Amino acid sequence: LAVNRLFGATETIDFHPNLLVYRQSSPPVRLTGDVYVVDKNEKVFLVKHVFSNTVPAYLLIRGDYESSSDLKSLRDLNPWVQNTLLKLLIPD
Amino acid sequence: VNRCIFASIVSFDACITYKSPCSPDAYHDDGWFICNNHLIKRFKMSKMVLPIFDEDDNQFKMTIARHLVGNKERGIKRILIPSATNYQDVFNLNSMMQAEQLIFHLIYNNENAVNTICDNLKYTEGFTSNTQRVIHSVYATTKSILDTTNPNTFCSRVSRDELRFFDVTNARALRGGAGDQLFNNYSGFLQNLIRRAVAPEYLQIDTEELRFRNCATCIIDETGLVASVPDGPELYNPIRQPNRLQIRNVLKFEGDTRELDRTLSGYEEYPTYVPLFLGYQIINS
Amino acid sequence: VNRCIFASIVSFDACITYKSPCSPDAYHDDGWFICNNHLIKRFKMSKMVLPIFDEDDNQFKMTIARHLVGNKERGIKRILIPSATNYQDVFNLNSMMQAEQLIFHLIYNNENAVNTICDNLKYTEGFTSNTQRVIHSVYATTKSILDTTNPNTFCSRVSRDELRFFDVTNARALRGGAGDQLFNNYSGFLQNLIRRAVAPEYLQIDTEELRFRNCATCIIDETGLVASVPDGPELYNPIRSRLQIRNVLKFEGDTRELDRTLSGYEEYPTYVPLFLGYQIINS
Amino acid sequence: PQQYINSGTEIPFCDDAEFLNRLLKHIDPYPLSRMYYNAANTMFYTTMENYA
Amino acid sequence: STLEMTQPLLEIFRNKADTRQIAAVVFSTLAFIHNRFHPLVTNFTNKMEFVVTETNDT
Ligand SMILES: [Zn+2]
Ligand SMILES: [Zn+2]
Repeated sequence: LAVNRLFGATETIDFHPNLLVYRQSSPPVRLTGDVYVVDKNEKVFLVKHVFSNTVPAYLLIRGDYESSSDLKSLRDLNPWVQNTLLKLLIPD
Repeated sequence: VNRCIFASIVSFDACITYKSPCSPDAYHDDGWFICNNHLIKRFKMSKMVLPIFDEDDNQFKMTIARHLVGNKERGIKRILIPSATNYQDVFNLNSMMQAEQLIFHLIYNNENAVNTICDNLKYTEGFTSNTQRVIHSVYATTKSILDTTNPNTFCSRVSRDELRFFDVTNARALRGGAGDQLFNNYSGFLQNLIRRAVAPEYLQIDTEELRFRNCATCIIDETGLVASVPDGPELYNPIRQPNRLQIRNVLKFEGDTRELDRTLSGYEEYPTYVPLFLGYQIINS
Repeated sequence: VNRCIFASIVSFDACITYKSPCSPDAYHDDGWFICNNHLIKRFKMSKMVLPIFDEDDNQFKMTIARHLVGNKERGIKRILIPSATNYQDVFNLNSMMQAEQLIFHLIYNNENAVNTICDNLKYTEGFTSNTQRVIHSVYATTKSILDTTNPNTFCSRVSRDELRFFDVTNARALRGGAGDQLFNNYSGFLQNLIRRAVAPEYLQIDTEELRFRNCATCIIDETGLVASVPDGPELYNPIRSRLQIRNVLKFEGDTRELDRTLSGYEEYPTYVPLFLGYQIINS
Repeated sequence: PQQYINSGTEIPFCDDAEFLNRLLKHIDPYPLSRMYYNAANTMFYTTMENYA
Repeated sequence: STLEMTQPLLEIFRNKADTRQIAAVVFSTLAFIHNRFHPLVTNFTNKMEFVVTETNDT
């Protein structure tokens, strides 16, 4: 979520990196909007999205998924999502 | 036999790995006197022919060159061939190999060649040892080739007529232009190089003229040959095994829509290059 | 499948059979709908492609013609395309077959000629076979392309996304301008053909303009396309396929080994590609 | 098919001789001779595990 | 060891989502065997592919 808060879960899955399908995809890929390189090396990126014209969120992805030149710094983002990502990376 | 001037180039050192790459050019023979690899390394140009057409089988095609200067290059970077006043600034002599520096100096025919290099080696073991023989012998051979290329006097190879001209009318028609002065100052070797490279936009046949381009490709500067045009923007420059991880996904086992690329490749595809036109030629009986 | 509008040629009667048919390119898809055979047959040009790398193997690519006209020709001899005013006298349609004539009259919207032709067909057995529906199917194809083109294409590009100027950059080239205004007069089909056959002098990509050539090879014309330089003598045409003169004052050299020495080196093709106009694209 | 081997000219190798010898010394103690019998027997049993 | 072992071997096959790493491993094994029989570098028919028999019925 961009800003909203979850409710009503009764059970959780532990994150594991193997969940993150590295889609080998196809040589030509192009994407638009602000993009944030989570890792140059692992081809990991975050992208703005909005469901139902009203649900701001960011989409993680891992794959070719090339983009416009307009690469943006993660430094700029909100502390809330930043801390969330900081845990979820689990560089541990 | 070898004929590239730069194929001579070897020097005393602990080095056992001299890298002279000189192309088949050296055993070809058409008055370039230097291999394309040196034309690349120092002059960012490629050798060519204009297919001069003839209705007769005797097409009598002609020599040409085209430059490789990038569109981003500026000023000195766009200078193709400096003048004596500029080459020493343009090229890092000290990084360049000693003998190569000397060769450049002598091609400019500057006294500074002997003023500096011929004295400064005194301390060197190479100056003391037999390799001084090799050094000054290569010097002698180079001077020989230079004098061969020298046109200036009747007691020599060259004789009789010359008719090429340059400095053709500026659009804004600023009077004249020393470019001929530069031409004369430049060693006849360099003049022959210019003759090899530079097409005229017009050929005045004896009693007839033909024209081949709208507008000039090149301009000349007292500081050196300029990769530039008088007007508008610079033209677009035509751009230039172990195991690996990047092994492809499976995809459609199909060729799919190649109509466009196939028909385009069936059409002829443009030779996107930069022929050097600058000047004017005449003929008479 | 076949699409050259001249490949769509049909005969109302048993005599003629057009037995020099369209080039294989008629089955291709450039959206020109003309075989290059016909392109030579009627206009004296040959089509070509330019690849342009986008700093990658990926490319935008463009199609361009060369003209096929000599240095000595003048006036009508130099005309490549007419005005609606003068296609008649340019072509001598009467010497052309009635199907050709009627097709031209379609292009030029000549209702009067259409009416005359239909009024002649009224009594013909080709009309008894209602073969006119061949013409009407040609029309259906054309009109569909026009509803995809004439209000579309440039007219749909009235939107900022794109513009071409065919006017000469050099205002000193007085012959430009007014012709770039006249451009509006011609059928959008013709406009599409010309524009997708003539290189711009510049492209505005808001990234960076590029200048493809020093100076335009061609110029807009008061009636229709003419193979002419903007100024000066015409550049040497690479001419290729009575007691007259054939004089060519060759150079004297008998040397031949130089040719074998030089074959390894760039042999610049001599064609006359068509450059003119300022092109613009958003983004 | 489930992938595309690019399948052109490719061979991997590495050259850090000192590294490799360090590895060797790390590996040295193990009575591989004795041990690998277990893996052989594993493959054998797998021969029947293959099917039921 | 060169092949970007961000994971132990066991993990690789215990996963099924990937095929890429598995294919690469198989290929390299074949290469090693071939070379050990042929003390000479080889690259052969440059078109080869793999499929995983992911089910008992296969
Ligand atoms: Zn050489
Ligand atoms: Zn046709």
